[PDB]
Amino acid sequence: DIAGLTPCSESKAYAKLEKKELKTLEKRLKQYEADSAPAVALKATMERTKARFANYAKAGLLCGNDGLPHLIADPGLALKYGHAGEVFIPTFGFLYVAGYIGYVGRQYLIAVKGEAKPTDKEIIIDVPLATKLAWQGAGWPLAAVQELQRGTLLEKEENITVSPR
Amino acid sequence: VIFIVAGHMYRTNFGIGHRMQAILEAHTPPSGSLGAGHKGLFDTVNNSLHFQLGLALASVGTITSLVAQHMYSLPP
Amino acid sequence: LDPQIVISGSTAAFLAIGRFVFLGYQRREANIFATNDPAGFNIIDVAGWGALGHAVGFAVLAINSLQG
Amino acid sequence: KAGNWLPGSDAPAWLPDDLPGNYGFDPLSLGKEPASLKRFTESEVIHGRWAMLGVAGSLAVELLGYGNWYDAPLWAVNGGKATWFGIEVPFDLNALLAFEFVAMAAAEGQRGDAGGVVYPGGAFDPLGFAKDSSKSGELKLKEIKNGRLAMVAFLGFVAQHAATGKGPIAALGEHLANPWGANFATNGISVPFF
Amino acid sequence: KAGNWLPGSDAPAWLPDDLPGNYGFDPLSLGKEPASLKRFTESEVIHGRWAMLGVAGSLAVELLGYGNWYDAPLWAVNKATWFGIEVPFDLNALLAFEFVAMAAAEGQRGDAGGVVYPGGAFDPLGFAKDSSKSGELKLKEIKNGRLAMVAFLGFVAQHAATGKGPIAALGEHLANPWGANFATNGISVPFF
Amino acid sequence: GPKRGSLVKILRPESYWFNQVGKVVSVDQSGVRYPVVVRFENQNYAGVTTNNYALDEVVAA
Amino acid sequence: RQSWLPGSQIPAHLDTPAAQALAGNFGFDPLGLGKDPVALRWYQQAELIHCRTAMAGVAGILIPGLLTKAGALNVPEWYDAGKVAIENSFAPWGSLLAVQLFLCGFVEAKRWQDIRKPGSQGEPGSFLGFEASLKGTSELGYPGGPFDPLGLSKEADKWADWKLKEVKNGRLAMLAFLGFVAQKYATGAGPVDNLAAHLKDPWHVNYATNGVSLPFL
Amino acid sequence: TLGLYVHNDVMQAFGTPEKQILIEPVFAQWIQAAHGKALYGFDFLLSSKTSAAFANGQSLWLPGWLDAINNNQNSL
Ligand code: CLA
Ligand code: CLA
Ligand code: CLA
Ligand code: CLA
Ligand code: CLA
Ligand code: CLA
Ligand SMILES: CC1=C[C@H](O)CC(C)(C)[C@H]1/C=C/C(C)=C/C=C/C(C)=C/C=C/C=C(C)/C=C/C=C(C)/C=C/C1=C(C)C[C@H](O)CC1(C)C
Ligand SMILES: CC1=C[C@H](O)CC(C)(C)[C@H]1/C=C/C(C)=C/C=C/C(C)=C/C=C/C=C(C)/C=C/C=C(C)/C=C/C1=C(C)C[C@H](O)CC1(C)C
Ligand SMILES: CC1=C[C@H](O)CC(C)(C)[C@H]1/C=C/C(C)=C/C=C/C(C)=C/C=C/C=C(C)/C=C/C=C(C)/C=C/C1=C(C)C[C@H](O)CC1(C)C
Ligand SMILES: CC1=C(/C=C/C(C)=C/C=C/C(C)=C/C=C/C=C(C)/C=C/C=C(C)/C=C/C2=C(C)CCCC2(C)C)C(C)(C)CCC1
Repeated sequence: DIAGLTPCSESKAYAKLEKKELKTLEKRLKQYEADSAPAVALKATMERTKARFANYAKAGLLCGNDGLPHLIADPGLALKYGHAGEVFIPTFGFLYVAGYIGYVGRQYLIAVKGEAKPTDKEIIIDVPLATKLAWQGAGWPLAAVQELQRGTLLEKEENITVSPR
Repeated sequence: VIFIVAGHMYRTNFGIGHRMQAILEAHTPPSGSLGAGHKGLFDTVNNSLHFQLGLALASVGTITSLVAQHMYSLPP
Repeated sequence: LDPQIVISGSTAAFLAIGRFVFLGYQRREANIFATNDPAGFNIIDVAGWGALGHAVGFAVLAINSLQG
Repeated sequence: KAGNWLPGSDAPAWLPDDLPGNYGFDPLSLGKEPASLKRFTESEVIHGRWAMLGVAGSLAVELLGYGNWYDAPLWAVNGGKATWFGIEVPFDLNALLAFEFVAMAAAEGQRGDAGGVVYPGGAFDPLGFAKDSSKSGELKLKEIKNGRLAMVAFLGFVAQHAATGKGPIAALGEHLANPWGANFATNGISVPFF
Repeated sequence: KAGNWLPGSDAPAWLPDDLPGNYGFDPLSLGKEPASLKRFTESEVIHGRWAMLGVAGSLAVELLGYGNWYDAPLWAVNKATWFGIEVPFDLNALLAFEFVAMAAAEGQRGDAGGVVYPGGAFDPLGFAKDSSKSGELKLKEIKNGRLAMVAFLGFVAQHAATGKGPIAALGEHLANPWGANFATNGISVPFF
Repeated sequence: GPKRGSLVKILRPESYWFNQVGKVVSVDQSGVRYPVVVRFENQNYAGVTTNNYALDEVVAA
Repeated sequence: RQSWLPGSQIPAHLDTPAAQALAGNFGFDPLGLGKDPVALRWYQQAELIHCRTAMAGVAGILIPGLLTKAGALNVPEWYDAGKVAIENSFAPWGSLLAVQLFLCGFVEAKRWQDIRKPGSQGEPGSFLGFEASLKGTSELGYPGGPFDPLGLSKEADKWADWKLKEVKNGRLAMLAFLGFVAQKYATGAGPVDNLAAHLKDPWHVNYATNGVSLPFL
Repeated sequence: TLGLYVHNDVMQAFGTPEKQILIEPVFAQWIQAAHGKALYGFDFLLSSKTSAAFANGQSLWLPGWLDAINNNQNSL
């Protein structure tokens, strides 16, 4: 497929690694009783192992010459060959939650600078104001591009600089 | 052949040739995106030796990386 | 092939094209010592434009010699 | 002012209204500085005239039956002789490159020795269509509009041959044969996901 | 004022009474501004005249027995004919002559500023040299042109529905009126 | 110069509060070279919140 | 006044004379997205466009989907209608999408420049004769002229009622289309089939039983 | 980079190498296919036989470069 990588459902070293991990787990299993708690724990481990290999072969992952899932990081190649759920959807999910955190922190800072004790609100957190901004920060990309388009996202050159600027 | 052609570029005592300060004064773009451009840099490269040694060491270090990268893969 | 025709023609073409249409531009951009040519086309101008002429002529001869 | 490229928007204050072709189109603000603007007026008129000659040449090659504009220099690669209206031309690529370099160097150098001459007149205007000084601006506006159309048409020639691989008259024949099954979206090149 | 498109309604204040075909019909208020309304008077008269000529052409083609207006350009997709006599041309040459002739005539018409009624060489018989019955003839002209525009759009929709010419479908309506109309069609009313 | 309590802006480039806003405490009316006393809400690297400035080093902005 | 929660405080930006007179104002901005009035103007426009195209789309779902359970109009499902339509059509879907992108881009850019300047598309010379009827009607988002043929916008005493009926039917059609999408993924049948299944056994066929919407039960 | 290495170390420690984040270097492999390497299957500009650069360089310098770039026993 991409870069000479076989799919994991077609790869043989993938099945070999699955069989090898099941073999290690059953070699650890065969020295206990039938209905004992280590036996139940190792059977749950084997169940999760089989379910994980079935889920990785189900999702269309690409395996290499060693039988391990490889990820594709190019928007067009992954959207073309159906690999968008491994980098592209995760990178926009991360940018949503990271900009969430940053926008809530920025709104807390601008909310506490307008008082007689900004540092005292920085040490001891105003919990109702923090929860209010935490719930209101779900529309952070819209509010971010609106603050970008008004010129209120940036401070002007009233910033602190050195004598050679 | 390319270096012997390139070594006939600048103006010595023969009338023809490029004048380096004129080249530096020319390359200043409109809209002031580089400010004054490369104006006044001829008297800061020629008068300073640490600027020249910095340029020389930047070039020679990148060329030494180039020597290593091209001699492991294309062994002469 | 005809080496003399190609070299002499390229040299004549570059010397004429530097004598007539690129002389005034080269004088404006530059602003041994004296010849009696009426446009100041001295020995070093002859050397530069003939060097370009020989270079382009031998380039044409080499590309023709490869037949490509 | 010739018109407005986008109705309702303001025209930029650096584009004078007397200038031919002034639709107010400058989103990237490239012509804000006057010396750059003067050079761009020169370059737009020159690019437009060369593109009119190029599009007229490509059309006259393919309509009269001598291949397309892409197959025209292919005699110089293979073993072949040049032609013009069917009549053979007894020259080789080195000789033609020499003639073109000397002649175009002379003409371009004489044009470049002049300062800012875009509309020269005189020997370049023998029939005297611009000897009125009041009807000249309408002809200049016609010239810049046919030139913009010719530049867009020549870039369309290049992109159509880079995508489909045929002549423009043959592409027009395919678009008249099946307009819905033969266009830039039935291509596999211009839009990768169609 | 030529009449009233809807009785009880009011006349729009931007339509003057010294203008042919002024039934007061402007629901969308398209010609409220005078330059727009001048251009639309020009366009209405030109569309009406071309539609009169086109409807008379389609009627003459089908009544004189040479196919209909739809069968006429079929030779070029496949030999031209006129009055049953062949015409020795192809669509490239016909398109060239038509483009040159229409470009010249249209350009001479567009050189004039707002001339809807030229007269002169276009009017050899001198009907409008009196300025009393001329407005009545203009009103007759705009009503006949509106009727011909409606007739040609009826021809296009009627052939897109049935697949037949106007005179043949007129004969079908005269033969079986309650079994050949826009509703036994199965297209104009999508149910039943 | 500027009055007591007014907000000024510092143009001394080798200061900690250059291009920043403080509050005038007093202006000495003698022939002192740096009469404008400006306090700042934040301290410098030496823990000081007060500096003396000249007239052309403060702008009431 | 009327609110989405009786008892919650109305935000201060939706309680202004410029916001109270818009259409369908109920003080509903818990994320505070409309605090900037330029942003609230832009979001009014986006809401009107989503309302109108959502109503037109959901009508295209329902009325062919209701009449196909009656006698006439053998119409496929909306998640299958594009494939059957492109089998019956004359063009491939990429060419048709390119044509609709140019045709929608022209119209949408007209509306774009009318948002950016209200008195914008009434430039003389810019259009052949449609330039004088492409202005607004003093309230942006509500154009006149060739839009609104029947002249119902002319009467002033019905006008807030027409606006508020439009915004309520539009918000409700947006919920209808999002329900079409979610119902399509969870069940795999059509929305009229979902309505027939909820009417046949309401207390057993719903989203607590589909096994998708809340999988902890 | 440290998070991906620590993640893969935790996957190797816990006995499950199939969970570890292995991002494929498709951009430098795209460059290698652009230089004539027939292992990644992109087939463009020097790796496709129907390319203009492939056909123009074919008579003179490409048959040595291709033989040396498709060998996996050198560092090229
Ligand atoms: C971080 C830099 C980067 C790099 C090195 C690549 C590299 C690549 N891209 Mg990707 N891409 C990227 C980021 C990048 N991408 C981003 C940010 C986007 C969103 C805009 C995309 C969206 C995208 C699409 C839709 C496509 C690619 C494709 C490709 C491959 C060939 C592209 C080419 O030949 O043009 C030279 C490379 C560049 C100019 C680098 C920038 C890439 C731009 C954004 C897209 C170029 C697409 C190209 C014009 C289409 C080629 C069609 C192909 C059949 C020949 C190449 C592996 C194509 C592919 O899938 O090939 C198999 C393809 O169709 N990319
Ligand atoms: C390349 C030749 C060229 C040059 C030098 C100019 C120069 C000018 N144009 Mg003209 N224009 C051109 C081509 C050119 N134009 C074409 C082909 C069209 C039709 C699309 C127009 C349509 C046009 C209008 C409607 C107007 C102008 C105007 C102007 C003037 C001011 C704008 C400016 O400063 O941009 C300078 C232009 C350039 C620097 C061109 C280079 C652009 C960049 C560097 C690269 C662009 C690459 C291109 C997008 C690639 C397409 C790839 C394709 C596959 C999609 C200036 C004299 C305004 C005017 O007042 O007329 C006199 C004006 O109203 N132009
Ligand atoms: C100069 C105007 C012009 C005209 C008349 C044509 C005509 C054509 N093009 Mg070409 N093309 C053009 C410019 C033009 N193109 C430009 C600027 C590009 C680079 C982006 C291309 C790149 C291109 C490709 C890749 C392909 C075509 C193809 C075609 C044919 C099918 C229609 C189509 O899908 O076009 C594509 C449409 C556009 C690129 C947009 C056109 C918008 C223009 C540039 C703006 C000006 C138009 C003006 C407002 C109205 C038309 C005036 C004209 C009738 C005189 C048709 C004969 C296809 C073909 O080969 O058919 C078999 C095809 O695959 N064209
Ligand atoms: C063909 C184009 C055309 C044009 C440009 C005009 C223009 C005009 N008409 Mg005329 N009209 C026409 C055809 C046209 N008409 C036809 C075919 C009829 C018979 C149905 C009429 C019946 C009529 C009456 C009774 C009156 C006018 C009047 C006018 C004038 C003022 C109205 C106005 O400002 O709107 C400008 C007009 C347009 C912009 C027309 C463009 C077409 C629009 C944009 C789309 C229409 C599509 C159409 C409804 C499709 C029908 C399909 C069918 C299956 C339903 C203006 C000069 C009034 C007048 O004062 O006479 C001079 C008047 O009282 N018209
Ligand atoms: C100009 C006037 C006019 C006349 C005399 C006719 C006559 C006819 N039409 Mg046509 N048609 C017209 C306009 C006209 N049409 C228009 C404007 C359209 C587009 C909406 C059509 C679209 C159409 C279709 C799809 C079909 C016909 C068919 C027919 C034929 C059957 C009767 C019928 O069902 O009519 C059609 C009924 C209407 C169009 C509704 C009536 C509205 C009219 C236009 C109002 C004006 C009429 C006027 C008050 C009285 C007649 C004036 C006349 C004497 C000058 C009949 C010969 C059918 C056929 O082919 O039969 C075999 C058929 O299937 N017509
Ligand atoms: C637009 C209004 C609307 C209506 C009338 C329906 C109706 C239905 N839904 Mg659908 N649905 C909707 C929107 C709607 N849904 C939305 C927005 C979603 C995404 C959250 C879904 C996701 C969904 C799933 C996953 C399933 C259904 C199912 C059903 C059916 C069983 C009842 C049920 O459990 O609903 C679920 C109810 C909701 C998800 C909440 C409704 C949201 C609205 C806005 C609440 C307000 C309603 C209002 C106060 C009163 C109703 C208005 C009505 C009179 C028009 C019933 C036919 C089930 C089915 O297919 O049965 C065969 C089923 O499994 N719906
Ligand atoms: C204005 C502006 C402004 C703002 O600010 C920004 C922007 C937008 C960016 C801008 C824009 C721009 C543009 C669009 C451009 C384009 C251009 C072009 C197209 C050119 C061409 C141009 C073109 C041209 C010259 C051309 C020419 C041509 C020629 C000679 C040809 C020739 C030929 C022929 C005959 C044929 C044969 O067989 C071959 C050949 C050899 C091939
Ligand atoms: C007035 C108004 C106003 C308000 O305000 C609003 C509203 C209401 C919108 C408006 C209305 C409008 C309308 C109704 C319109 C319509 C039109 C038409 C119908 C046209 C046609 C029109 C039509 C036309 C011209 C036509 C023409 C035709 C022709 C030439 C034909 C030709 C032909 C022939 C011979 C035959 C052959 O084989 C072919 C052909 C080639 C085919
Ligand atoms: C207000 C607010 C505010 C605060 O601050 C916060 C919050 C709460 C967040 C917010 C909320 C929001 C929301 C809820 C939103 C939603 C929206 C939607 C749902 C839309 C839809 C929307 C929807 C839409 C457009 C839709 C449309 C549709 C359509 C066209 C359809 C079409 C079609 C048809 C016919 C059929 C065929 O076969 C296919 C198709 C093609 C498919
Ligand atoms: C006096 C006179 C005259 C005559 C003139 C003449 C005849 C001139 C000539 C001149 C000449 C005749 C010159 C020449 C020059 C040349 C040169 C200066 C050369 C150089 C060369 C080179 C530099 C080369 C190099 C190389 C080599 C060595 C190797 C290979 C590579 C190459 C090619 C690079 C006349 C009649 C007009 C008029 C009267 C006056």
